[PDB]
Amino acid sequence: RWAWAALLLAVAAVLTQVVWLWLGTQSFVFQREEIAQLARQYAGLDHELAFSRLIVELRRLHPGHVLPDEELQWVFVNAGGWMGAMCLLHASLSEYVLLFGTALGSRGHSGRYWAEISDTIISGTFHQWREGTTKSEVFYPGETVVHGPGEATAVEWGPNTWMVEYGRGVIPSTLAFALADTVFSTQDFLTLFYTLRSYARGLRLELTTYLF
Amino acid sequence: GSMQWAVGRRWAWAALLLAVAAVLTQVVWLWLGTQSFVFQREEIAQLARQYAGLDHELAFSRLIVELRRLHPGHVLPDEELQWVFVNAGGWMGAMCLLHASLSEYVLLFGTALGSRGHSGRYWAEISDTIISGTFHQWREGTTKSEVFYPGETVVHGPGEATAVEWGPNTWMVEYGRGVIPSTLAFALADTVFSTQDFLTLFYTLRSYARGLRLELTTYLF
Amino acid sequence: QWAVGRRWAWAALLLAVAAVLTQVVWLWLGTQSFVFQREEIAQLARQYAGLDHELAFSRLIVELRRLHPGHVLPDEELQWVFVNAGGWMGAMCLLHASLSEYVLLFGTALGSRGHSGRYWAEISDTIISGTFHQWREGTTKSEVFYPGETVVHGPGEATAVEWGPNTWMVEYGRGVIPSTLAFALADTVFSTQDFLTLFYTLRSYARGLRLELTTYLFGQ
Ligand SMILES: O=C(CCCN1CCC(O)(c2ccc(Cl)cc2)CC1)c1ccc(F)cc1
Ligand SMILES: O=C(CCCN1CCC(O)(c2ccc(Cl)cc2)CC1)c1ccc(F)cc1
Ligand SMILES: O=C(CCCN1CCC(O)(c2ccc(Cl)cc2)CC1)c1ccc(F)cc1
Repeated sequence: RWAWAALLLAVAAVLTQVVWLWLGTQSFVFQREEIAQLARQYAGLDHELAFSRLIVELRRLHPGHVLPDEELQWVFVNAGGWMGAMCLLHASLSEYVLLFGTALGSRGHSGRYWAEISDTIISGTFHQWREGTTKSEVFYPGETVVHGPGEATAVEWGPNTWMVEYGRGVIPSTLAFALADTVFSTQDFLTLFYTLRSYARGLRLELTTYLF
Repeated sequence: GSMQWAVGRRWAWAALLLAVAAVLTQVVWLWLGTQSFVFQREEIAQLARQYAGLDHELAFSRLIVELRRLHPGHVLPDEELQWVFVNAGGWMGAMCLLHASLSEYVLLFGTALGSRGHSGRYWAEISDTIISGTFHQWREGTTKSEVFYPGETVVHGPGEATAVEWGPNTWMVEYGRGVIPSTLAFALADTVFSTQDFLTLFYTLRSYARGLRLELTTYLF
Repeated sequence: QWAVGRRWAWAALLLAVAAVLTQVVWLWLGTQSFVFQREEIAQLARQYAGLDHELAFSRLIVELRRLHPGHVLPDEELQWVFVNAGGWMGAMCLLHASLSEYVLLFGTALGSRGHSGRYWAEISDTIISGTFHQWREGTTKSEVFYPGETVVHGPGEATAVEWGPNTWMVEYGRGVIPSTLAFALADTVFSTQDFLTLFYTLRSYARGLRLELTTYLFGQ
């Protein structure tokens, strides 16, 4: 039975080599500049119509990578002491696209992610206070603010602020932050389930499109 | 030779046991049909809408007086009235509990600084009648918010979730019907995981205990 | 010579340990010394309020190092680190920290609101710039504080605090400092999950403790 462990580790090594080669040779569906430009073109419109136009355009530019209307749902998000709402359009293990915002405004922690985030503002204001600094910057509709991996900032969204977000990195690690206040502050298990279901629907779509 | 009108005593005993079993299992159900709420659903709102024109101090005092006059033995006395902090859903305010049962509660809530956060999903229906200030509500699934001013009442259905914002110096009365302990579970989340203010935990639990003691001593006398 | 009961000598040793512990606690309270006076940090920081908060912080650090050498962290150990607690978020820079005392620069460029925290310690805060809204427990009114003023937070008191944009202050705290650090990391653990900030805060406290120990044993 000593060779059974050798066979198990051999199969495991070949499988891990497959996984490594696949993770290495994977391309990305979206480009940061693509999402940024699509969101900047629609910043002048009201956020409802801008969301609609951007979703239609994303669907026509990358078919099979945008959730259908039957699976689009606004879901609240409580994290880092702030509260907003998001609608997920695309979600994989390495990429995500969503619409985020708040009609009341909010303030809190940006989150320390293993990913690169890009928020292009459709309406409102985005105040960012970078770590180690004593001043804050402000971003207005049409501008794009980037969150590098391992960075943490303080964030402040003014009333009626809405943006398009494109994240790229270790996506399953970000759920730990985005659901922290849902577990320990709001105890909103229904919203937790809705978020997990949106993520799973995005994964399902990506898998079926990759398999055809 | 047995008369067809007689009844065996053991069968009669067992049949009376079955009869009391059925009668008890039937009248236990009617307890959920004879449910009596101490306050009407819109009574608290129509009561507080009258004192909205005054400052919150005098308004609270006169409303407490009138509520004691209307429902004697159902409002906590001046000895047990206490302002305690409430940290929940990422917002912070203060409450003063006037009535508390396992299915109903009434309190004076508000904030002198303003706050924002998550309303919470309760197994209960909440009603907030504004005495002073502003109340901003952002319902789930929408991308817009509504504002409520003194005199108006905001109704929060069971299972609903909204984002909320209280401006500076907002004060309201509040009435709630449903599983009150489940809502107390939410009202103490940030007190445990954010503020660590165990004295506030003790204060809120003591207010609830005083309300329950008053509701039980009124039922017995 | 005679014997003592199994419960007799037990209660006798209980009383002996009680006497020893009580008199030792009293002896420790008698020998308690504080590096900074109760109103020293506030008086010193009020002199720099109104200036640019950067210039004020630099001059205050220089002055504190001049007045108490060996009790202020060196430049290579000063670091701005975020703090998330009671629903509010800001940034701190620790200048002095032991088991009984601490001195820091606190503030936020965005403003925040939350729970002050209930401590076993007396905490004074002298505003360098910005605004400080306070709401005391049991009241329905709030008091505003402007630069130059000092807000005192007594042991066991709990208030609702609000900092306006670009609010910066100097803070001196005296009491059970570990119990205040416990509150200082609540949201960092259960809300932000920023383990790097947790490490930074604990490392700053450890550096303050190390400096205090070295100066106590070797005299700065
Ligand atoms: O919703 C999220 C979490 C992103 C929050 N999202 C990132 C950080 C943010 O706070 C930010 C701060 C500073 C900067 Cl510079 C840029 C972005 C904006 C909001 C999510 C995560 C996983 C998932 F499957 C679905 C949704
Ligand atoms: O703390 C509470 C619950 C009331 C919170 N109180 C109601 C919900 C609230 O979040 C709300 C938001 C929006 C709307 Cl529309 C209505 C109500 C505002 C604060 C409590 C009170 C007494 C008790 F024994 C146990 C718990
Ligand atoms: O404990 C802390 C974090 C200070 C937060 N610090 C708490 C009190 C504060 O929140 C406050 C509230 C109300 C009032 Cl009135 C005044 C001050 C201000 C900020 C610490 C930091 C470094 C260290 F090495 C040891 C301990």
